[PDB]
Amino acid sequence: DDVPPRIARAMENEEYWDFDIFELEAATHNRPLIYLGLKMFARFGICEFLHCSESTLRSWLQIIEANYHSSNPYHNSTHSADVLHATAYFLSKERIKETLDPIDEVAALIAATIHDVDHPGRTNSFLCNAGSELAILYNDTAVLESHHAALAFQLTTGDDKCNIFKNMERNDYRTLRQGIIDMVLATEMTKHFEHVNKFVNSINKPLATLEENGETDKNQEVINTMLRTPENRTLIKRMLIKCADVSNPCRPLQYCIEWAARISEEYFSQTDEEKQQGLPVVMPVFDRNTCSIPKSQISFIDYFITDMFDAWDAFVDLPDLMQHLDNNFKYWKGLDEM
Ligand SMILES: CC(C)Cn1c(=O)n(C)c(=O)c2nc[nH]c21
Ligand SMILES: [Mg+2]
Ligand SMILES: [Zn+2]
Repeated sequence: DDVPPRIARAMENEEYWDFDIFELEAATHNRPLIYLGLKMFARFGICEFLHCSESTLRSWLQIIEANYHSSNPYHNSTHSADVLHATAYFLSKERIKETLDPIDEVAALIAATIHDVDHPGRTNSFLCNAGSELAILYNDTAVLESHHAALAFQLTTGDDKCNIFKNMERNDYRTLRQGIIDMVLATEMTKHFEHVNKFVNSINKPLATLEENGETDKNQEVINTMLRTPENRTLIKRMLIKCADVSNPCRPLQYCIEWAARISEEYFSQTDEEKQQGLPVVMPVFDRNTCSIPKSQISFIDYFITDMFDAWDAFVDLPDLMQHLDNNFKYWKGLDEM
């Protein structure tokens, strides 16, 4: 409701892919998540679905945001707000609206918001090599992701004023909780190819086969019937959050560059600490004294981004993202100059 002018302007056209997330960051003084969250959640009528107070929502968003470390160059609440923005953009797509149920939407927007809560700016392999308490707690398995999901629920249901799930019927909540957990866990990168390949084999290939029969009468019905099964909506949701999570390369050039600087600095920090403690260095390439950020981005894009967005774009139709990805890939290439 009552929001300072500058912040109101910063939340300009959050519906467009081109969005100045850094101006929101500055305007909100490192509190972009509560502002974009409230607006996004309202535009999607989430409390009206969970039966919560716009006041209980604020308390929730506030506690989740506070548990994102501002000190992290990359994994701070701004990254979360950015992922939330990409998620809403995807949910707003015809293909997605025509495939997911409102409860999947709720799961996605919430998953995006909490997916990295309390991230320490270190990778899972680092926590394991160090014997960090979280690594011991989670038996060196999907350490951070399990933690984001768990801590999130502990903060939410641990206080009546934060519990945006308080007024839900056990069954509905139970299903929403499982969906949220599934999406957060799906962000662990070691499972990257498993998730993308399943999406390609169960969504893109079968759909191309049906779309060969043209776009006639019952044809479409057969298509919509197949895409809406619980199994497929799950694979679609996993793909959606994964793509929102690493969508930086598909953003306007200025933003793309900033995101690359932030994540790189976070990785360099870790490398300096690993060698300092004599711990095994996991990202030998990510050393601030040896690593070329543009070349690293190129490799990153070729390895994870290209094929994954290829598949996502074929299913949802995202020319804007693909054009940005091409332009940015060319920029990093153009910076060679040598
Ligand atoms: C290898 C990948 C899982 C981690 N990773 C990376 O290496 N670079 C360079 C990124 O920009 C990036 N953004 C998210 N994850 C990233
Ligand atoms: Mg994560
Ligand atoms: Zn993330």
